Amino acid sequence: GPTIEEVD
Amino acid sequence: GPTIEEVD
Amino acid sequence: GPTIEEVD
Amino acid sequence: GPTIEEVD
Amino acid sequence: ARKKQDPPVTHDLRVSLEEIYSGCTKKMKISHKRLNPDGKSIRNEDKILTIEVKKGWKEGTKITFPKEGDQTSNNIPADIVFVLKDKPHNIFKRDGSDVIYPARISLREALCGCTVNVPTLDGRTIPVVFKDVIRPGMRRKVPGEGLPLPKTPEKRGDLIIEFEVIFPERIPQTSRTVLEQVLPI
Amino acid sequence: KQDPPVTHDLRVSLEEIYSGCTKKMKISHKRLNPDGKSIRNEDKILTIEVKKGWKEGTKITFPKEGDQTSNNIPADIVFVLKDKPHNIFKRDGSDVIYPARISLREALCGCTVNVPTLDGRTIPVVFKDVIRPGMRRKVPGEGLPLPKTPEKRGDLIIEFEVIFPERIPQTSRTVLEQVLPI
Repeated sequence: GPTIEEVD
Repeated sequence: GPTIEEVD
Repeated sequence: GPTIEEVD
Repeated sequence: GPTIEEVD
Repeated sequence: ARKKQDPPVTHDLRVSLEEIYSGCTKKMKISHKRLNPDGKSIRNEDKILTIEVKKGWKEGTKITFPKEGDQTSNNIPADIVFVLKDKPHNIFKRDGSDVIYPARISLREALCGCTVNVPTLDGRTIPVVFKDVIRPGMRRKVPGEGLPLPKTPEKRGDLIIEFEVIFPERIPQTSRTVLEQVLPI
Repeated sequence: KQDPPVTHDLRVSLEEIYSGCTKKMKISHKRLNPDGKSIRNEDKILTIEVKKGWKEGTKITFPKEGDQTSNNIPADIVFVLKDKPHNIFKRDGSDVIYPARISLREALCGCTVNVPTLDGRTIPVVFKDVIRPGMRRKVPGEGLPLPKTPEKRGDLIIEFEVIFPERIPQTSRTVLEQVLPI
């Protein structure tokens, strides 16, 4: 499963 | 399918 | 005769 | 530019 | 020369609290197709499936009667799985092996003292005296007055009294002036 | 054959729901190489514009943006909006609940509750009827913008919890027996 992550 | 019923 | 799966 | 499916 | 198994059929088995309290027997009549002698011809048959409901059984207990489903010339008949469901009870609420007794009391009874006659599932009655203030939602455990634990039915859960404290719709100014002077800070 | 949807919870705080905000989500998904020799790794930015007053469970789907580990169609990435615990309010659709604690004396002899608002002010609401346990009173239009009609708002709800004493003196007890309705 793909990696997901919040960013500025 | 099979039929099921409660009996006394 | 029946097999029982129990809830704990 | 996602599809939005809303809760009402 | 191999066969193959149909998925299980599920059926609810609704059972009252009193029946969970003591145990009971339930007879389910299943009408199913069976494969004749000749492995080609199919009859309707009835069969009684007897379920000994054990003391204290919890909702979701599964009672499986293997291969009691419809038979083909070809298949392995499905398992018939009975699933235990609680009947709503009009007074008690089930909480595992605990029994909840909602007790509705006025704010008068809540603040002034009262007595609660707790019915038990087997017919007895247990009076419980409250001298102190009772709060909304307050619980009071009545030990061992619950259901048998199903793995060890010598043993018992509890009956819990859970209070709902009924407030009046209104309080006339005359009352409030009197209340004001006597209610604690 | 398209891969089954890959779901990601998008935690937004209540202030963010109130104002609406922007969320950039960086995925690393697997993508066949320009030459089908390798299944490589790739970065991409997916930008979700969280509308003002959107509700928990809103789906924001970016189609086909999941892995290409296969020779089949990549899954949809589906972001699901979740509410982030607030330290004051409990959200409720387009309403915000304010839990307020009062003495039993205040529930029958009246009180003022100084109610926090979404924009960091307080609003006096005086009470002069009986306050029951669990009683709600709406303060209209002080909730969250309605996601459709964001010029308009829902309401702020005051939910009461009534604090009893443990001990009551004898004199108070006899009086309350004589005076209490029902």
